[PDB]
Amino acid sequence: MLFESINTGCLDGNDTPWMPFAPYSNDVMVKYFKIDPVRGETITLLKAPAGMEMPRHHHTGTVIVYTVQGSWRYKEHDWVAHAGSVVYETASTRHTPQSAYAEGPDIITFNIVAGELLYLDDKDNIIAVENWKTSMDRYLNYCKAHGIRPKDLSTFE
Amino acid sequence: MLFESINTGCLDGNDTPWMPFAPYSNDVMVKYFKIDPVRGETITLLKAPAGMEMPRHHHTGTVIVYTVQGSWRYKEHDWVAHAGSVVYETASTRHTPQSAYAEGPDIITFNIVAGELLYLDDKDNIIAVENWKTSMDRYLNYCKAHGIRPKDLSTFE
Amino acid sequence: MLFESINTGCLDGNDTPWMPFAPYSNDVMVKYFKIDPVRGETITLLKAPAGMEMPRHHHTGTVIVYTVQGSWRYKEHDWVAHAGSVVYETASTRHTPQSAYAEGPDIITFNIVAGELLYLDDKDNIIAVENWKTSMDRYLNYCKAHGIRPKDLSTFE
Amino acid sequence: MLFESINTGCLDGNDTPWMPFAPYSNDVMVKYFKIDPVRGETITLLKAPAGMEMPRHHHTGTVIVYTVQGSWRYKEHDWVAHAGSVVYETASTRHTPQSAYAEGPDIITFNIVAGELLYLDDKDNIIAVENWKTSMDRYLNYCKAHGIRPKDLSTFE
Repeated sequence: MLFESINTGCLDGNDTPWMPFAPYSNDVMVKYFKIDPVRGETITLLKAPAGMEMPRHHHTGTVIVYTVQGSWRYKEHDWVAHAGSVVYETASTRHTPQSAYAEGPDIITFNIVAGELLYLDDKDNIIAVENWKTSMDRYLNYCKAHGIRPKDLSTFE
Repeated sequence: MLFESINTGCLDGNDTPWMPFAPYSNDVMVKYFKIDPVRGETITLLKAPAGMEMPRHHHTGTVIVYTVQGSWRYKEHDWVAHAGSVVYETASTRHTPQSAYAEGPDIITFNIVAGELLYLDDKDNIIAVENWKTSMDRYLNYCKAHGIRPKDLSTFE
Repeated sequence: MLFESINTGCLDGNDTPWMPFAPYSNDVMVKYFKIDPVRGETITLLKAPAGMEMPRHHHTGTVIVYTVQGSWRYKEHDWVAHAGSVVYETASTRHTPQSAYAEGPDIITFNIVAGELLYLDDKDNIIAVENWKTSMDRYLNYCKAHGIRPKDLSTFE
Repeated sequence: MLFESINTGCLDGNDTPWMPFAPYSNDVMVKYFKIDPVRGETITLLKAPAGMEMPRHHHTGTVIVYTVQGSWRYKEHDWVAHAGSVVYETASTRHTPQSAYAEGPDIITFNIVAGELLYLDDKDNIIAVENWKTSMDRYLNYCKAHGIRPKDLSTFE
């Protein structure tokens, strides 16, 4: 019976490792806090160095982004998200995230992503897909590669 | 200011038309009740004749299915959903819906779909995508084709 | 590890019992399909005889109501929900549901309720609260009272 | 037609004011980023000075808390949330938030609260309720009190 085990949890910053966004990039780091397989939701911190244009992605659900530090923007919009701002991406929209400056502080963002991230080509083809399964595979692959007993980010406990 | 206009609404069965799932099928009918563009959620009735195997789809979010009448199942699972049952599909999973019998009552289902439906080939390629945008395009295209003043399924009012 | 057990499930109409909405009413019946303790969501069928005014309730989240049969309405609104209609109640609103006629078919409704139902007095005081915990208590109390092995409505499997 | 206006938005830290959590406290500050009246969801930054025990509250939905700075905890749990941690509160649970130390850095937290916050007495009575309506009233009352043209936190645009 699952409800007997469900309760308010807390995962401290240094109880989940920072890890490279493999096999695509070694500079973009990610830290997984929650990976909900029922609704397909992930809660993460995402570190990225300055002056980096990232791939255009089509996202199926919503994305809440709180900028911890640094500045960034989408090539498709005329605004810049600074530290202390909140960006709310809506369903079935396309975005090309990138750094707001060629050099400066690294971009750290707290993200709550619902649904899958479908990465695209210039010719508009779907090349890669990131979801809770790919998030979990990466989290468990890094843990098993190192000597880290992995935590259950799937449950709410 | 949007909250001033937000309130509990009601769309009666004969205030939204039954329409073919164009341009793919003329036999599978759909009725749109809500098309949320923020979270990418649609509420619909979906009519389908007996003995029809539908395309395999990968779904990015959740799907709550209440069977109004008829019986159906997924080729990937060993159970059959009858009238009065509730099926709860979870994020990033693949399913091939089909009729539970070659002949009998038409399958009517009340569906609450969160996210996009990525239709696939036997070779596993993404061929078609259904989302709130494609749902809205179809709803507005049928209304404009006929003499129907379309309703705002985007707002909650 | 929870994600290893998460999958698309199906609960048939006669695999969850119809039960009175105890200890408040013996005429209003409820059937529980899902009782999510993480987000506080319940999926149910709710049967009610004609000509019955129910208590006014304040609801904290949303409610999607599909009318399977019968007709009903809220005293606070000028519309009537008939069979085949969809009603979408929005957050922090107050409603007094009641039958659209003094005599006629029993009202059966498919409901997806997110959050708690705070029942109120004429003097506007909170008297009763219905949530996933009270839903689960009732489901498990009826099952234990009878000889029914209860199902895990808490998990998505 | 609402979907025509829906798009990815961004509210910068200094485009929404820090304001006291009136009429209850002048020391606890709040900053509103989003106030969704459909699902009853609010996105906020919440500043609180060290060594402050806050009222016990029962919450109807979920709460995602990212600690920007400082340390805090719930009296009902044995863990402490530090800067860089993520706390996920689940539906229909009771918590007494408080500072992890009598003196030290002020507690700043990024919160995503779904549903209402029902504040309680020692005798367990519901005394106060905070929701999107009370959040909006406070946001609009402070703006009108000062010479601030208020932003539409209700829409996703």
